[PDB]
Amino acid sequence: GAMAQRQRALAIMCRVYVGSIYYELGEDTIRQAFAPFGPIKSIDMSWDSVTMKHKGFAFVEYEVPEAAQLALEQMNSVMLGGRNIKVGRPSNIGQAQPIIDQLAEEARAFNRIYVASVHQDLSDDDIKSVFEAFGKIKSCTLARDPTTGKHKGYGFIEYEKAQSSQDAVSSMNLFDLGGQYLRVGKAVTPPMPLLTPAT
Amino acid sequence: GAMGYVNDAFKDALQRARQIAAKIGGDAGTS
Repeated sequence: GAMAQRQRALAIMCRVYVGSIYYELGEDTIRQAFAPFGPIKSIDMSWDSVTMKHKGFAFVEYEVPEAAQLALEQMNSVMLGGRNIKVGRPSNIGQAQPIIDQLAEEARAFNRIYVASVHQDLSDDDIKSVFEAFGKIKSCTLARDPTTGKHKGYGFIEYEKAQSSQDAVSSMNLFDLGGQYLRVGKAVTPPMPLLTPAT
Repeated sequence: GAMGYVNDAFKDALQRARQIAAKIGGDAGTS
């Protein structure tokens, strides 16, 4: 089976479109701006001319669509500079909508919350401080990063109750770690390798 | 009080939260 897209819907959902790029920021800056969200897997960049004035557009692909979701929900709603960027491609929406709503509802069965903008040193049990002070958690693990050596700036925390999950989301954004406010959301696709057949 | 906008729970959270940041993230001296 050539061309491993593994459900084209999810493949694109993990990759956000960045339009209306400010000016003094490029792939160098955008990488870091969305770094607390998810690890940059690949970038479809449009460098125009040797001048490097990035005349065009860019695509930021993450390892997890949850980071892409937060990039859509928060980054497009909050001006990260003197210019608002357009995240995503409103074209195949509606067609892939039943899939999106399916994934969200399907991952909802695990009622796990998504923790991003996690401080690199601050560890899993540390993030537990805030989450477990509001409600109860059954599983807590920040994804380990092989190239960083410590852990990626995100993780998947699991509440036992859907009420407490919603309580956490409302306050966990404000989680200040050394000057940076955290960023929480939800799991949009089942972040577990429950794929028996590798088709 | 009101949930979602928790007053005590989230302050419990953050006393722990900067405690965890005090060891790793930003040393504030003692605590």
